[PDB]
Amino acid sequence: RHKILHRLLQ
Amino acid sequence: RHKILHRLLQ
Amino acid sequence: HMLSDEQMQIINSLVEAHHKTYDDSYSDFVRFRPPVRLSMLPHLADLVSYSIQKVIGFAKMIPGFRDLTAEDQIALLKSSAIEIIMLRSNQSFSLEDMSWSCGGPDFKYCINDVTKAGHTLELLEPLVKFQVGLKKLKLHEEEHVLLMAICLLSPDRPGVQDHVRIEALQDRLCDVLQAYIRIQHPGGRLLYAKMIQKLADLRSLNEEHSKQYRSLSFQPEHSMQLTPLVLEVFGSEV
Amino acid sequence: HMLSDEQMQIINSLVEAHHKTYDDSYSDFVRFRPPVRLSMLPHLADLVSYSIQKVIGFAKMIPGFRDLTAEDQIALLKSSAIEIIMLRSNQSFSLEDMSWSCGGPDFKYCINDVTKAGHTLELLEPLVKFQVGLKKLKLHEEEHVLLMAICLLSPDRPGVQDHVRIEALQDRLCDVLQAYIRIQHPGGRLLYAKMIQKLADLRSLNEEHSKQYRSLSFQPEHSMQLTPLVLEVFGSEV
Ligand SMILES: C=C1/C(=C\C=C2/CCC[C@@]3(C)[C@H]2CC[C@]3(C)C#CC#CC(O)(C(F)(F)F)C(F)(F)F)C[C@@H](O)C[C@@H]1O
Ligand SMILES: C=C1/C(=C\C=C2/CCC[C@@]3(C)[C@H]2CC[C@]3(C)C#CC#CC(O)(C(F)(F)F)C(F)(F)F)C[C@@H](O)C[C@@H]1O
Repeated sequence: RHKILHRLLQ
Repeated sequence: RHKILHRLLQ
Repeated sequence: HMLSDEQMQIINSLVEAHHKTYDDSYSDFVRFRPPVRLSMLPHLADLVSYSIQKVIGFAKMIPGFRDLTAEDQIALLKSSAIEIIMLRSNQSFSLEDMSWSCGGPDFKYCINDVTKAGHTLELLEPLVKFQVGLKKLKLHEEEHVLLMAICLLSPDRPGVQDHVRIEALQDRLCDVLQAYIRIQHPGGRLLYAKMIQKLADLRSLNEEHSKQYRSLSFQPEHSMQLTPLVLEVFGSEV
Repeated sequence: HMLSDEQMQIINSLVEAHHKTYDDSYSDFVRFRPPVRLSMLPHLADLVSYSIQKVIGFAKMIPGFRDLTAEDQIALLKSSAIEIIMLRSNQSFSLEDMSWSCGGPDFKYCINDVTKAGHTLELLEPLVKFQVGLKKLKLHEEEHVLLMAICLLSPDRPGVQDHVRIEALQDRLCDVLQAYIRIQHPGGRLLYAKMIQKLADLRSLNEEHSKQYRSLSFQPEHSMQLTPLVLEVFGSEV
C-alpha cells in the first residue's frame, strides 16, 4: 500500500 | 471495517 | 388536534440531543488546525471531522436508532452525514453577509474560503442557495431538529438492511413533524412540503460533494491533510 | 590524511539537504493543532507528521537513496523514521531546562508534556538520557547530518531487499564520517565509537516507542487523533 509515501517520494 | 465509527457508537 | 405524549417525548429527547451536540459558542474551533487565506483544507477537514462526531452523538440519542444493528447505524451515518452537516450548519449561516459565522472573523467562512479547501462553485453555489432557502423557512428548533432526524432515518440509503424498521422510524418522526406544524406553527400549511423538498435538495448536494471529495481524496497530497474519521466516513469501504 | 572530492561532495549535499528540511524558526508549528495542558496528542501527532515529511525530503537528497527501489526506500523510511526524528530533534533540545524548545513557551515540550500524548516514562526517561549524551558529544553539523544518513541507510531493517546495495551506501558514508572526525575534529578519537553506540541506543528507543504507539493506535479514540501519514509510516502494512 503506502499511497502517501509513494507520492511524497515523487 | 470502520474501527472509529464502531467506537464512537459505543 | 394536539400531539400525543409519545410524540411530545420524541420532540423533547430530540431537542435535548441537539443542545448536547451543538455548542453555540464555537469555542472548540480554536483546537482545529488554523484557517489560512489548498490553504483552507486543514481547518475545514478539522471542522467537518468535529461535526461528524457531533452528528454521531446526535443520532445516538434519536429514539430507536440505538436499537438498530451496528451495520445499519454505520450505513445510515455514512450516507447521511454530510447532509446533517449541511443541515445543522444552517444555524451558523447568516444572510447579512452570506456566510457561516462562527464566533469571529477567522471562523467566518464565505464561498471563497471553501474554494481554498478543494471545492468548486458547482457545489458551493447550490449550497448557498440551499442555506438561504432553508434560512428563509424560519424553522422552529423543534422543526429543525426533526428534519435532521428524518434525514438520518432515510431508508433509501445504500447499505441499509432492515429498511422495514427504518421506514417505520422515519414515518413515526414525519407524523410528529406534520403534526407539530399543523398545531404549533401559524402560517405553515405549505411548510411540510417545503421541508420535504429541502430533503430532496440535500440528495443532489450529497452527490456533488461526493464527486468532489472523491476527486480530492484521490490525490495523496490532499488526502493526507484529511482526518482518519473523515476518511472512514466519507470513504467507500463496505 | 584529507578527504577526497567525492567524500567532500557527500558532506556538501548532506548539509544542504539538512538546511532545506529544517526550519530553525519553527514558525510552521503555528499550523499544528494547538498544544493543550491525552491533551497533547493532537499537537504532537501534528508535530511528528510534519517531521516525517522533512525526514522524507532529507532522505530524497541522500546520494544513492533515490536510486533504490521504492519498496526499499519505504522499508528504510518506515523503520528508521522515529530514530531520525529523535536524532534531528537534538537540535531543539536544551540542557538548561531539559526540554525541546521550539520558538516559544507553548512550543517547549518537557517530559510531562509528552506524557499527555500517551507515552510512559519507560520511553521518555531513556530518551532524555539519550538526548543529553548526544548533546554532550557536541557534534559538528557535518557529523550530525552524517549520523542521520547512516541511520537511514541501515541495512538491518525489516523489509529491505537489496541489502548488498544499501550496505555499500552505509559503508561509504561511515568512511566519510570516520575520516571527517580524524581530520576535521580535534579531540575526537573516541567519537566515532561514541556515535556508533548512539545508533545502538536508538534501536532500543525505537522498540519502546513501537510498543507504546502500538498500544496507542489500538484504541480508536486515540488513533483518530493521529494523521493519515503517521498511521501509514508507523502502521504495520506490508
Ligand atoms: C459544520 C458546521 C458549520 C459550518 C459548515 C460549513 C461552512 C464551511 C464549509 C462546509 C463545512 C459547510 C457545510 C459543508 C461545507 C461546504 C463543506 C465541506 C467539506 C469538505 C471536505 O471534502 C474537505 F474539504 F476536504 F474538508 C471533507 F469531506 F473532507 F470534509 C459551523 C457550525 O454550524 C457547525 C456545523 O457542524
Ligand atoms: C520532532 C522534532 C522536535 C521535537 C521532538 C520531540 C519533542 C516532543 C516529543 C517527541 C516528538 C520528540 C521526539 C520523539 C517524541 C518523544 C515523540 C513522539 C511520538 C509519538 C506518537 O506516538 C504520538 F504520541 F502519538 F504522537 C506518534 F507516533 F504518533 F507520533 C522539534 C524540532 O527539533 C524538529 C524535530 O523534528
